[PDB]
Amino acid sequence: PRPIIPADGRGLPLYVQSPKAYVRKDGDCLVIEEERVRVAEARLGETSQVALFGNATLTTAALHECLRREIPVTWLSYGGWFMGHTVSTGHRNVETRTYQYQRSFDPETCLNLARRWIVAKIANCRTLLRRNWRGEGDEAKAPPGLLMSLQDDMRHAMRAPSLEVLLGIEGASAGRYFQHFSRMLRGGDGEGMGFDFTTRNRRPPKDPVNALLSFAYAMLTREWTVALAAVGLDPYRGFYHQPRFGRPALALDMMEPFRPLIADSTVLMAINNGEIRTGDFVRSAGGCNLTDSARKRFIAGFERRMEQEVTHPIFKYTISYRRLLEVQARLLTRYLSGEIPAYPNFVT
Amino acid sequence: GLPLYVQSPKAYVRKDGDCLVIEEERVRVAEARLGETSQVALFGNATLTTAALHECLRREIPVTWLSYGGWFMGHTVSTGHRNVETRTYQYQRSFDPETCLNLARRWIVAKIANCRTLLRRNWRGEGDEAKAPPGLLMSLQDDMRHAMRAPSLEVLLGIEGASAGRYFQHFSRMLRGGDGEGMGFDFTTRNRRPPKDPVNALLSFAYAMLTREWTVALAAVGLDPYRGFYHQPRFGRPALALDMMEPFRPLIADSTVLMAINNGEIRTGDFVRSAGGCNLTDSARKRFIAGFERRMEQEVTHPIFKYTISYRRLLEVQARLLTRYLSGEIPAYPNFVT
Amino acid sequence: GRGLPLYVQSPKAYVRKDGDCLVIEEERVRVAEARLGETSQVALFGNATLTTAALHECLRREIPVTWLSYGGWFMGHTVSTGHRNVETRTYQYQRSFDPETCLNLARRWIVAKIANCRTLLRRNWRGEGDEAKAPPGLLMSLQDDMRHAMRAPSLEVLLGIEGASAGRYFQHFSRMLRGGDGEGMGFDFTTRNRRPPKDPVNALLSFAYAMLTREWTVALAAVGLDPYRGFYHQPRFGRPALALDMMEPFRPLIADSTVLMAINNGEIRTGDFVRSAGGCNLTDSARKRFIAGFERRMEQEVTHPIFKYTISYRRLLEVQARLLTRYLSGEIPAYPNFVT
Amino acid sequence: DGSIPLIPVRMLNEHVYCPRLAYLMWVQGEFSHNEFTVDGVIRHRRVDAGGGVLPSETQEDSRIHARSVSLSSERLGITAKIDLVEGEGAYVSPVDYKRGKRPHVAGGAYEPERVQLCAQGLLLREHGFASDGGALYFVASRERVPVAFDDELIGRTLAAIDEMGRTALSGTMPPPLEDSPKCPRCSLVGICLPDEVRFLSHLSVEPRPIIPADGRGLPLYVQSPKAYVRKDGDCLVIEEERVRVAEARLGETSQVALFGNATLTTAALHECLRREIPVTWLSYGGWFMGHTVSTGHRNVETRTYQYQRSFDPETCLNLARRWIVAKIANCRTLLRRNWRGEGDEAKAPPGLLMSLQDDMRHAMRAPSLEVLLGIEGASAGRYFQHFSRMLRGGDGEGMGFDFTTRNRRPPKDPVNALLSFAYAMLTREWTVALAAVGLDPYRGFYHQPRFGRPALALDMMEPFRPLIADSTVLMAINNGEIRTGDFVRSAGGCNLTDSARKRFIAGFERRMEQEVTHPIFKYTISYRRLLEVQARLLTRYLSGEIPAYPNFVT
Amino acid sequence: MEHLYIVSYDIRNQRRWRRLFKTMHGFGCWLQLSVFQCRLDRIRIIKMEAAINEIVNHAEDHVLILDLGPAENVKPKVSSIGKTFDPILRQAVIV
Amino acid sequence: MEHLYIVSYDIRNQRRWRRLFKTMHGFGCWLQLSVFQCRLDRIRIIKMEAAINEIVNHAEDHVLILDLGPAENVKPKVSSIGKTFDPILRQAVIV
DNA sequence: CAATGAGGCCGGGGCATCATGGCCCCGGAATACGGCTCTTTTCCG
DNA sequence: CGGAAAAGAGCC
DNA sequence: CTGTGCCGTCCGTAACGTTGTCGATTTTTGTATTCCGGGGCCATGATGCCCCGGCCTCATTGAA
DNA sequence: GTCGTAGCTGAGGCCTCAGCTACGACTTTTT
Repeated sequence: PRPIIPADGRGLPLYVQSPKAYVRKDGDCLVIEEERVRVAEARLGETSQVALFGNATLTTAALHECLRREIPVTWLSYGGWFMGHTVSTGHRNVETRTYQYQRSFDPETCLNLARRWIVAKIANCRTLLRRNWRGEGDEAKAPPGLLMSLQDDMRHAMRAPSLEVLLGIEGASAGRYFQHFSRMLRGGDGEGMGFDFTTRNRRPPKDPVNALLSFAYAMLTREWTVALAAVGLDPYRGFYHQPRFGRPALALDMMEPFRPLIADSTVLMAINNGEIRTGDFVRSAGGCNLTDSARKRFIAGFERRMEQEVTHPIFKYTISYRRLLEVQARLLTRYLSGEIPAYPNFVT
Repeated sequence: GLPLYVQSPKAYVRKDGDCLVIEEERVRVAEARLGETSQVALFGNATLTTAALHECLRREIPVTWLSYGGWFMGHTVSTGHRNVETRTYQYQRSFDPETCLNLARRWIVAKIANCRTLLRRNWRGEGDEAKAPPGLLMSLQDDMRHAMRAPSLEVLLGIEGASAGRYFQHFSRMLRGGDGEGMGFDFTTRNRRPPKDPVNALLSFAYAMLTREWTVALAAVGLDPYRGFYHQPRFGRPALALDMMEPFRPLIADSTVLMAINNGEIRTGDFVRSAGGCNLTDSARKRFIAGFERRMEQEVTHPIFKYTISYRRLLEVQARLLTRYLSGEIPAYPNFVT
Repeated sequence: GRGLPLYVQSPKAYVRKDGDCLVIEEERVRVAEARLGETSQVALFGNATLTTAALHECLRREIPVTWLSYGGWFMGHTVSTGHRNVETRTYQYQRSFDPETCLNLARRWIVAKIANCRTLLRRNWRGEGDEAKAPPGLLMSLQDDMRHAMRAPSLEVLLGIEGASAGRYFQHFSRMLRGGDGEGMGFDFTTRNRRPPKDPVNALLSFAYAMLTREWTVALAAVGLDPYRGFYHQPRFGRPALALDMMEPFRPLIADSTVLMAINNGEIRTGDFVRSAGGCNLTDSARKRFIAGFERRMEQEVTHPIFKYTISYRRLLEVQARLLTRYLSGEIPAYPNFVT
Repeated sequence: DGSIPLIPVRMLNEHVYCPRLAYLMWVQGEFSHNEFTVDGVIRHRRVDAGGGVLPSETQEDSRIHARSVSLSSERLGITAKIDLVEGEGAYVSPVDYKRGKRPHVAGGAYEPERVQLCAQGLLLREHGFASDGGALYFVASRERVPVAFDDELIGRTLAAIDEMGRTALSGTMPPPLEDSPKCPRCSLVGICLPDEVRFLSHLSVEPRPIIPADGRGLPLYVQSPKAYVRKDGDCLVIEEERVRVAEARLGETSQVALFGNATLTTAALHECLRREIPVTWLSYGGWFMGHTVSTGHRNVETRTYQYQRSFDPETCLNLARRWIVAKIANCRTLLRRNWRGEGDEAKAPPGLLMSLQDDMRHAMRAPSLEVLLGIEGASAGRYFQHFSRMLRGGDGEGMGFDFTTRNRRPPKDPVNALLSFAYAMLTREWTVALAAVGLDPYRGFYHQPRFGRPALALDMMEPFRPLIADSTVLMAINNGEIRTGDFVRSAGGCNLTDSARKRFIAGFERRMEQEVTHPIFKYTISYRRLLEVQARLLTRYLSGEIPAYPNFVT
Repeated sequence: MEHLYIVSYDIRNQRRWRRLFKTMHGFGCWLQLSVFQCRLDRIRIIKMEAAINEIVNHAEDHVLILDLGPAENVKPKVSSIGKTFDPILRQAVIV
Repeated sequence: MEHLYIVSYDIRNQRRWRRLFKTMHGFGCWLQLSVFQCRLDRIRIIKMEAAINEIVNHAEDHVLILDLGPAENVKPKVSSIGKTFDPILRQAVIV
């Protein structure tokens, strides 16, 4: 292994949740304007990525410059539903991307790794339970009956014989864990935030707590796009997550290891930080929706934890969550070059 | 559907109903018919709405971007599960040596067959008859017989490697009905690294111009324009354009340089033999690119079925048939020899 | 005496040296001359001009030239690197060690002040209508106390009879007002000299007295003597004990009538006063009007310290000072103190 | 009787902080401004300088929020100037502002401040008011820290009331705080000279790092004989021939000198006097001709000490015997370390070093001042014949020194002009800096007072001619500051041009700040801080605090 | 690991002002009259005097470069007598 | 042990300018347009905002206080693009 | 006239400081499969 | 000794 | 004569209403390799200063 | 929400200087 180099990063992404932005290239200034009134601006130097939640306006001159500075704009839906993206005439390496065509056209390493993803998902869905189970009496720690059950989809995932059984391993592991996610939040669902983990998976949300996961993950996928558009990878060739339109099929595959760390822990802070009040929501128009006032809280919020520093298991060198994204990605193309026989996982 | 082109870099593109109706200043000017629609060519500073865009991104309909003269700023792709399939089809068939060579043999005859069309009909060096010598005309017919079974991409090379230099030993005889002063092709190289001739000042600039469209028209569908059957990629080779610009390699790139001088537009003084073969004036370069447009918009018909269109719409129609030949509905890829 | 100081009143004046002469030019036109013969400390007003030649000349003859504002408001002097007055400085230090010098002059000050007070009692006695004359018993009792002061045995005795002498005179200080009691002008014979003045009249006296210490210390320092090394007052603790030693006779002649002048003309009024838990303070309108009374008293000409030449009060201050420096080093004995 | 007046309350807090501190403050004056005291005013003069409501003589029902009120109870023995009072009807609260945060001490109030409110309450109680407690308002945090008048705080107050009177009347000043960390914050150590004195008073201490010079500027030189000086506010614009040649920032101008016919505007003089800034006139050549005072340097105890000790020939004789021997010792130290020959002469001769300091033992065994005098002049003389040789490795062109054109008015040797000036301007530095410590330079134990040269500015200049005045001449010759072309002739003797006169002055200015070490106290010391440390102990030795004098023999 | 900076633009050509302003508003936030506030680390600083050495002639335009500390503890070093000074920090523009 | 400073006077009253200038030219050497250069240690600094808090109303006059290092090694921290910046140091005015 | 120690200098051992040379790495510039076959104007027999 | 290939040439 | 108060008088703040419009790579493409050179870096070398004590000179008290 | 934005012109607001006319500060002792 020895993925010696971590990606440092000069800039950080820009966000537009307001449906009436107006974002200006003023030479170096990526000014934003709002109904002919500026709200903020960005020098183009410190900007890493651009996203447009639903109808967010822009000038091609800025596109011209944004492409001129080769900064990935993601046209998104309002709930962060990933719907548009741009890449600068693709990645110049074929040998890297050809690693995966042959590897994806190969099924074994898919099962060898699709396993290692929800195995890496359950291994740290569970650790978040010990971390984010809001228990107060005879309850301060997660139930070993639940914990060992996660150790069971753990082994059932790790002994997936096909790439569709592995799916069922996750859903019950989702069904079960999210059955228990209802205690993940403020001593268990308090102010109207009852975790109906059955409205989990529903295209539109009924529930307060079931209207938040579906965007962070809808966001989760979004960064993986650029986070995988970095090392030369292409996030459309899902090993087991069959490409859906809008679903970057392989960007969907690799978030299983960190599905819990990044959305199951941020939801359990904003709630547990009183950011999630069922009254902070657009309670309908999807059965349940939310407001920019708190949205602007979470989008910056979702950004900050993303800059928390933790170690990577192989060298213990602490690297922020964005910066640890590319490290685990290099392990791929080298495992995709076969350089590392095993695949280190950073299950937590 | 036909790939709609936003013409003037001033108008307004919008989505009214199920139609990407474009508009000039507060006036409806054209209708797109999204049901049978294709890529929209966004020129210099002509723009569309983030509702037509946010609908095109939904329906796996590409939105491409151009500069004022037409230079390509980057594209805007839909995150669908339709275009990658063809790329998967592209990438699945790419390593398949059969369909590779099955693809491979199909172009080389199209390139070879079309060459004797440019001769003899645009051979006008009569003397007694400009009709290309019958022994010369049958050699390609023999060479096409050679092409019918070239049992390797290296045999294909040796066949075409033979088949190349020879009619660059005959190019002057199509040039000016004779020899233009200076514009007499040295029966020699094709300006590989340096230009070496007044012709070699037009016969790598033009090809560099052709390599453009056979890359943009290929990303115009779900095809990675950079993974080729015939030409083995070498970390930066637009082989897919290269393997497939071959039929129009003579058909546009050489009729343009010819009628760049067949009517006598380009002369010796236009270019300067500076640090190489020659170096055209920008006005000459503007006229040549303008001259490129005349061939580029020259009318043509029947890519696969009777339809008269421009070369552009012809220059795009092939790749869709290609994907349709990439495990699509077409099981045998049409070659479109004139 | 030796000579008199020259007062260059004009701020515009241009002062030069004409050899021995100290010429005054106003607009390049002569004003007057000092001739540096009968000269002493030279007084200059704000943004006035003294040429270096005349400057050096005075410094050559060890004249201690001072600096005054245009209003005459003081700043300071200019002393040479001469042994003119360190001798006075070393006598004064060495002679201050002498009780007789202390006891004699202390007696000389006390007797002068007692005479001046009763001299005022027979001057401004304002019992119009019935009491045009002061009580001779009051006058004679003061004549008695000065004899006791002349024969004061020790310092603790002279101060007590002095303070006793002060109180009884102040028992009648309230008497020489505008004809009767100055209602609204409270004057106590007992709350005097305490740091917060407890009367409006106490305030006028206290402000006038304080502007004497600054008057005398600069008048004292005009000659090379220490205002803080005294014979009769206690030297230490921030008190210039020597100017206070000599100003004692002139609280009557320089300060006490100043309260009377500013009150009997109606200038000082009770609205010009403020009361604060034992603090009777003037207004700055009153304070700066009060000082104007002081200069009006300082410009009046008095003739005979020992010689009759009609000098102002402030130019008499030096006359007493130089005479004292002659009792020091033994030039004129007994200090012929000027008393009225 | 009038032997002891009412004690200001600001003087009682300092008593429990340090006694050597307090006696110096209360009994009289000479104060400056520090970190805490510049802040001491800046917070104050914006709020506490401006007065407020008068304390009602008849108090029934109304808020008492008086400010800047002066109390003086003649029975307790003290006088106050209250910061503020917060009172309802008749129960008043002493209110005093402070400077820092809440101190990390129990109650958030140090002891001197605790005494402050209580006696102030005792004074408020004196005029018929009920205080029973006070407060501390830290305007930095405005954290009102109340205090209640606990009886022993009255007890310390009265105890502090009584000891201060006993100490001040005694007139004997208590010893320094024993290596106290209050010294760094007291802002007295340079005038306290605590472990200066402590180590000097045989309470042999080992120097920590001292509380050392800041807050002063460098003097102003005007050698231009046609300069016209005038005010630009706190700028002092040096224009010569009606054009601004230089500007002098009054805030950092420490001393004023005038050489030859240099002119200054009157209102400028009005300014300089305001900031106790000396104006030392000198003739065009450095004769210290006159000086200025502002109703005098007010200290008397040192003055009386000096006269009383100057009236004592033994102090005149004992002190003078240390002067020239400290002078002669530095002469040999100067001759030897600067010794510069070519071969077999590159060392000072023992024969030369035989007799220079054979004068010391004779000066040590001088029976009186006059025999002490001849020993110096002979030692000075024998110094001078050996002086010429140490400039430029032998006299430069015309830069030849003469021992016997020394000590006389019109210098008819160029370097004898150079030696004439160096002494001429430098004696002022004693005359100026010794003035600030309240001493008298014309009342000389050793020398005699006469016009133009102060009898002790001469006395203390004895040791420092070789280190400062004699060395700068050599270097100015040696490095090339002064050569013959730097000299012009005249009727009197040898003289210097304007350009070199800058050159010797500025380098002379540079000699003044050069760091050396005190032989006794072993610390980096500049020359602008050698002399003033020296002036201070004289008062103390004249006071008798230090049993003897540190001669500073280097 | 950054630095805040300020600029003191006393430029002697309007064209140069714009390309200053253009690039300087492109560089620093308009802070005071002749002043922007600037936030620049190792890198882009070099791109000012790159940009601003053509943006100015060095003869007449005069600016002090106001190069400040690591931008995390800069509030001690500010006294903006009227309108308060405020850095713009490492945040993602959210609207 | 000193500090150099600068001032950025963008004052919004001429009277305040003078008493600034008066006290500010009395404080710092006229450095650039809205700028003096200043040289102040522990002490007199306090006397600026003493002087300049009346010298200004804090509403409209705006100045950045430009409080700099120990004045002995300040040349690294200067780029005066045109006219070079120069402290005035601890010398005795000799003429 | 002669004693046991002060003052100070001479007089070097100690070492950091700089700057150049050794080394290593890196980068570019060029040469060689490596390497097939169809075709086309001076030779060998 | 001219053919005629075969060599080697240009190049691919 | 020292301000400070206008008195202006240009130059140093921005922001803005016009018509420019702009602007576009570049002279392919066989490759892969290795070596050679440059540069940087690193290590070692000597040298200069400051320091410190032995040594000298030499008090001055001690001593006859 | 019509090409959008770069670039130039005016009108006002800061910033300083040269050139004029008024003027004529200074306040107890204490924090």
